[PDB]
Amino acid sequence: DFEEIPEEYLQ
Amino acid sequence: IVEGSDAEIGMSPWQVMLFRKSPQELLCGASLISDRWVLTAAHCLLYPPWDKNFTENDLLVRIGKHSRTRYERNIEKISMLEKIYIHPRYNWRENLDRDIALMKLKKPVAFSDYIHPVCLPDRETAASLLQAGYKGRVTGWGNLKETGQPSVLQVVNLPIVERPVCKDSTRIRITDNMFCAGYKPDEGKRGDACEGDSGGPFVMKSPFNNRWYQMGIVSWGEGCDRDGKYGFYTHVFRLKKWIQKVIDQF
Amino acid sequence: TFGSGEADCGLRPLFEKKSLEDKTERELLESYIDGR
Ligand SMILES: NC(=[NH2+])c1ccc2[nH]c(-c3ccccc3O)nc2c1
Ligand code: NA
Repeated sequence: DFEEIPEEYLQ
Repeated sequence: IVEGSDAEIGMSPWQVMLFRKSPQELLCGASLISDRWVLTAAHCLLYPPWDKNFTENDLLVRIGKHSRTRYERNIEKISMLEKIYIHPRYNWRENLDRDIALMKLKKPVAFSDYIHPVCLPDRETAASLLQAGYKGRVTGWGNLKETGQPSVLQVVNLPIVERPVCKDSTRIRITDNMFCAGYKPDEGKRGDACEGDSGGPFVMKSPFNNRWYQMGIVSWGEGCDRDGKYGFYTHVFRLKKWIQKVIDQF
Repeated sequence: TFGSGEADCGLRPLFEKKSLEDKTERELLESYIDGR
């Protein structure tokens, strides 16, 4: 349901 | 938010979203009080009855949003946490008394037309605005009905209720660190926060200096928009000394 | 950081700063026994 957010915010 | 409407773009530039990394999900609401500090409800992070105990590393803060599920590229900012401070006397065992937590962001966020902090009240603003009958505003991406989730941020304006009325609407023990708000069954108006909205702000606009102050934090309620019931919020000013202390000590 | 906040807190870029009002703020001021 939530769209993906940029990988750099997970790390 | 039940019986609320879509918010306008830039209406609550201090609204924050506590997002979980895996599963990726909306956890709670929070507010931007400085360029490095976010305020939320402690039960959004620690609630032993359901085994909730999150750490920096499990959360992400998304600021400047409107849409609930989309990554608003070039508009919102995502920050990581450096530290989480829960009120030392948060009472999860009985009534969620002192349901407040502070989160220090890794880096300062830059303000924009969509990102801006809210003010925290001083004794005189608390005194003049926290009066039964006066309306406050709550915002969040929470459920739309008790048992139905929104695409955009929702807003609802609710009146503060006399404390007698709040105490007589529940069997839970009310302390001086909470206040309730909502319409009475006899007001032909509805509205309330609901699941997913905890941690977000209850704000009022000062008619003296036109600034918006955050008077409460969405804390709890028994169901959503049930008649005879009200939502309870943490009393920010009564815990302000604890806020100032961690902020000028950390 | 110190009590009270930031200094420019509570004033929204797209509303107060441009002297524009959102559609329901009037409802709040009206409940503080009217403000103005
Ligand atoms: N009706 C209300 N005023 C209300 C407000 C915040 C809530 N938060 C929750 C909630 C429910 C399950 C897990 C976390 C929550 O914050 N219920 C809530 C109900
Ligand atoms: Na109600």
